[PDB]
Amino acid sequence: SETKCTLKSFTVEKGIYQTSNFRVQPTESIVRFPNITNLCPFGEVFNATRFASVYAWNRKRISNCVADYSVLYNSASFSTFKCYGVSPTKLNDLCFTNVYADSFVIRGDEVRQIAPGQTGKIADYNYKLPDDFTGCVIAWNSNNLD
Amino acid sequence: CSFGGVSVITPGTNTSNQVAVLYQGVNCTEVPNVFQTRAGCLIGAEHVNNSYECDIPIGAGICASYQQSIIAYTMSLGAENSVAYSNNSIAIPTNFTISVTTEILPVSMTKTSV
Amino acid sequence: GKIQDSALGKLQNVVNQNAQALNTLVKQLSSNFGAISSVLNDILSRLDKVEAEVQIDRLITGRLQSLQTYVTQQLIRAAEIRASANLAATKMSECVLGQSKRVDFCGKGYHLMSFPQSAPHGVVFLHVTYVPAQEKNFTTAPAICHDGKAHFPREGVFVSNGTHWFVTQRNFYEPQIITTDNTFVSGNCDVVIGIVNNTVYDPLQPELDSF
Amino acid sequence: SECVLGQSKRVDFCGKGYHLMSFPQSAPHGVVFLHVTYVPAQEKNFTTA
Amino acid sequence: DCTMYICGDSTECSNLLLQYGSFCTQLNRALTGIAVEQDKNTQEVFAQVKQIYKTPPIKDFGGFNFSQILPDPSKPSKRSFIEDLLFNKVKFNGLTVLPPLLTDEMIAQYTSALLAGTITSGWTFGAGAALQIPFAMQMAYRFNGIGVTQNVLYENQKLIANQFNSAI
Ligand SMILES: *[C@@H]1O[C@H](CO[C@@H]2O[C@@H](C)[C@@H](O)[C@@H](O)[C@@H]2O)[C@@H](O[C@@H]2O[C@H](CO)[C@@H](O)[C@H](O)[C@H]2NC(C)=O)[C@H](O)[C@H]1NC(C)=O
Ligand SMILES: *[C@@H]1O[C@H](CO)[C@@H](O[C@@H]2O[C@H](CO)[C@@H](O)[C@H](O)[C@H]2NC(C)=O)[C@H](O)[C@H]1NC(C)=O
Ligand SMILES: *[C@@H]1O[C@H](CO)[C@@H](O[C@@H]2O[C@H](CO)[C@@H](O)[C@H](O)[C@H]2NC(C)=O)[C@H](O)[C@H]1NC(C)=O
Ligand SMILES: *[C@@H]1O[C@H](CO)[C@@H](O[C@@H]2O[C@H](CO)[C@@H](O)[C@H](O)[C@H]2NC(C)=O)[C@H](O)[C@H]1NC(C)=O
Ligand SMILES: *[C@@H]1O[C@H](CO)[C@@H](O[C@@H]2O[C@H](CO)[C@@H](O)[C@H](O)[C@H]2NC(C)=O)[C@H](O)[C@H]1NC(C)=O
Ligand SMILES: *[C@@H]1O[C@H](CO)[C@@H](O[C@@H]2O[C@H](CO)[C@@H](O)[C@H](O)[C@H]2NC(C)=O)[C@H](O)[C@H]1NC(C)=O
Ligand SMILES: *[C@@H]1O[C@H](CO)[C@@H](O[C@@H]2O[C@H](CO)[C@@H](O)[C@H](O)[C@H]2NC(C)=O)[C@H](O)[C@H]1NC(C)=O
Ligand SMILES: *[C@@H]1O[C@H](CO)[C@@H](O)[C@H](O)[C@H]1NC(C)=O
Ligand SMILES: *[C@@H]1O[C@H](CO)[C@@H](O)[C@H](O)[C@H]1NC(C)=O
Ligand SMILES: *[C@@H]1O[C@H](CO)[C@@H](O)[C@H](O)[C@H]1NC(C)=O
Ligand SMILES: *[C@@H]1O[C@H](CO)[C@@H](O)[C@H](O)[C@H]1NC(C)=O
Repeated sequence: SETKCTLKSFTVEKGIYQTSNFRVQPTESIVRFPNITNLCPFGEVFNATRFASVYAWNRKRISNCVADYSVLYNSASFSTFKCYGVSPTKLNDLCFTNVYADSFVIRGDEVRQIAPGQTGKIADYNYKLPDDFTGCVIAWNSNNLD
Repeated sequence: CSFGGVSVITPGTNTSNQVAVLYQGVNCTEVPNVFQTRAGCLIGAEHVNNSYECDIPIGAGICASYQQSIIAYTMSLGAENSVAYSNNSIAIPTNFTISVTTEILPVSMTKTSV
Repeated sequence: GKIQDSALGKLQNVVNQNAQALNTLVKQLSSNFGAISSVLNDILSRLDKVEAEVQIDRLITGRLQSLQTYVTQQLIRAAEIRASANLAATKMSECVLGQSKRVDFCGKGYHLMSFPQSAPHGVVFLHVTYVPAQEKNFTTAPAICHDGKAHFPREGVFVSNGTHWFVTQRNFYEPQIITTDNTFVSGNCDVVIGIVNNTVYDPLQPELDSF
Repeated sequence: SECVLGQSKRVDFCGKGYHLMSFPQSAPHGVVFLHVTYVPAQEKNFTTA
Repeated sequence: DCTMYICGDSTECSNLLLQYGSFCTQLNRALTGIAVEQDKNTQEVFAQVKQIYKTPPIKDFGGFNFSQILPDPSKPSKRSFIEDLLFNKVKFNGLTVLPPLLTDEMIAQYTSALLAGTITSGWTFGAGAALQIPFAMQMAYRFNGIGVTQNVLYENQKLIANQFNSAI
């Protein structure tokens, strides 16, 4: 049947026909990650009393710590959560060598200026994301506070 | 982990429905009338000592044919002949056969424009 | 009468590969190549130009690569047909319009005649050849020593039927008496190896004595 | 066919010089022909007519 | 395997490839054609002899020493010395190399058969039955074909043998 199907014919002439390719498909799924017990979150990055001004962005290395990104993405606060080179649904399947978190404030309609390869006052004179940025941009309203 | 070409050795469907499967390259230990050809594991063919002429190629000297079951065999190159050479001996034909032999050659293919 | 009972596969491969090549080129028109449809009339009913253009570019890319593959395949396979055509022309010249001393160029055995026959996209040569048959073993010698001078076959091979010696042509047994007409002399008979002794016959010797 | 199974009157088809014999030898992906040929030697000048 | 090369084990990549259509099959088909052509090429060179001729044990070939080009009797592969010299001197990503149909020993058997026929029977095993001829007489008729009268072989046979033995 595979021969008839690969020849697109209901009859087959004498021969040897490469009908298919087999592969001994994987029996079970392994998972292995470092045994890092620290959970040290982005908490002091999102909820700081005052942020940096945009010209002098505050950079914190989140490193040697577990990070559930779902509890970030589920926050109804984050009006923008545009990600590049990685997708939010999969962040929990990855592990990263370093995670710099850079935090600052900007006027609402100027948030769209931040994305990689954009240009204009932020991207020109204050903070520029590289065109091969892999990362996520999180932005939320702060007129209630700042 | 191991992979290979599943090659179906078949007589014509006019002759029979039986077929044999050559799993190229893999050794029969890893596959699951089982025969480890040097081309790979062959399932559903019977190994026979008789070196017949090659009907369906498999590889590395093994061929398969239908004899009813599929059989797999190391092909023969021809009968074996010492010509009875001696420094004083000539053989001469005392007769002849006119044979008419047919040689067919391509000369063209269909002219196509697209 | 045996040609009725009897290589066409090497010619049918031309018919079959051109068929399969065209059929594959037609089937690739059903391929989406990432577009939302395989049929351009769908794209152009569904979408307006600024979006259709990206869809059309995918279809163009995949169709143009399908057709460049076809034309590359045909250029390669046309070079193979021209090799076969030049070979067929050489066989027409050398086997039909001639007789060929080229072993196996015009069928097995020694070539006599060839006759051309037309076939679909091809030519069929009926090569008539002489295959020698019914071998007999004979004792043989390179030279006959006579009167101290070495006689060699002028065109043939010396054969013995045990008792006598004869010249024959090599490719068919017609035994002829060893004579100064059928043999030529070179040198005294000491220098050759494998030699034998037999009385070569001069036709002048009886005829002159018959005077 | 022409150099092993035969003798070739075709100049240079079976080595330099007049072809006598050829012996086939196998090689990887190929065949090697040992063409045995008669090459004439030691010319002398002669007057001819 | 075009799919193993383009994707490996990746069902979504394999599915996207289906939208590009028969290109995956055309490559498998074209390489299958090349592959069968290689067995055809090898057969049309070596299977010109339909009958595996054998040399006698007594190598009485008139002084000509074929020992470098006939098979070695001490070896299981049955290569000659010059063949053995030549055969000395000259992964996971979905590629595979297929074994040839004729093994190197089968090519050695055919090459031995063509050579044995040549030295024991001349052209005749090609042109039909392997009518044996003493090798000195075969060489003398080969001489006669190059326009050199056949006595020039027999009167110089030790020299012609010594030249050939040196040339090999
Ligand atoms: C050359 O001769 C061999 C040997 O034949 C024997 O010797 C002869 C002189 C004569 O007396 C024969 O009757 C002897 O048999 C040939 O081999 C024989 O071939 C026949 C078939 O034609 C076969 O029935 C015999 O058994 C063979 N004999 C032996 C001893 O093997 C051989 O065929 C001749 N060579 C060629 C190329 O024709
Ligand atoms: C910043 O502070 C807020 C308020 O204390 C935290 O809010 C929690 O956010 C998670 C994730 O969306 C929710 O599941 C909880 O229900 C929230 N709690 C409350 C009381 O609203 C938030 O976790 C802090 N930021 C970070 C990054 O941890
Ligand atoms: C040469 O061979 C041919 C073919 O075998 C011989 O012709 C046959 O001879 C038998 C009798 O011996 C007849 O019954 C056949 O009818 C003949 N065939 C044909 C096609 O005519 C022929 O006799 C042989 N000649 C010699 C001298 O051996
Ligand atoms: C070898 O051939 C010769 C010639 O045909 C044979 O000699 C003849 O033999 C017959 C008897 O069989 C005589 O009647 C003739 O007179 C002989 N002719 C000559 C010229 O001598 C000879 O018999 C053959 N020998 C063998 C063994 O076949
Ligand atoms: C072939 O003929 C030659 C010439 O008749 C033979 O040579 C003679 O042989 C006798 C007997 O041995 C000697 O007495 C003569 O002196 C020899 N003559 C010469 C010139 O050498 C020769 O023996 C014969 N060979 C065979 C095999 O019969
Ligand atoms: C053919 O040539 C070979 C190679 O020179 C000869 O074989 C050699 O003979 C000597 C002396 O017995 C041995 O020491 C070598 O080991 C042999 N070489 C090989 C490769 O076997 C052979 O003797 C020659 N043929 C004849 C009939 O003399
Ligand atoms: C033809 O040329 C050959 C090669 O130069 C000569 O052969 C050599 O002859 C000497 C004796 O003069 C021998 O010692 C050698 O062994 C021969 N060579 C070989 C390879 O055996 C030959 O002498 C020349 N003949 C003529 C008539 O000039
Ligand atoms: C199919 O089988 C029948 C016998 O049932 C035979 O006559 C016919 O020639 C066969 N056809 C082919 C194409 O082999
Ligand atoms: C497979 O079988 C062959 C013999 O058919 C053997 O040479 C080889 O070592 C075996 N194992 C592998 C991994 O090829
Ligand atoms: C084939 O040969 C082997 C010996 O090499 C033998 O054991 C086996 O039984 C033979 N096969 C058959 C079907 O007789
Ligand atoms: C043939 O070989 C034998 C040895 O088997 C030898 O005695 C004889 O002289 C040789 N004859 C010829 C003509 O070469």
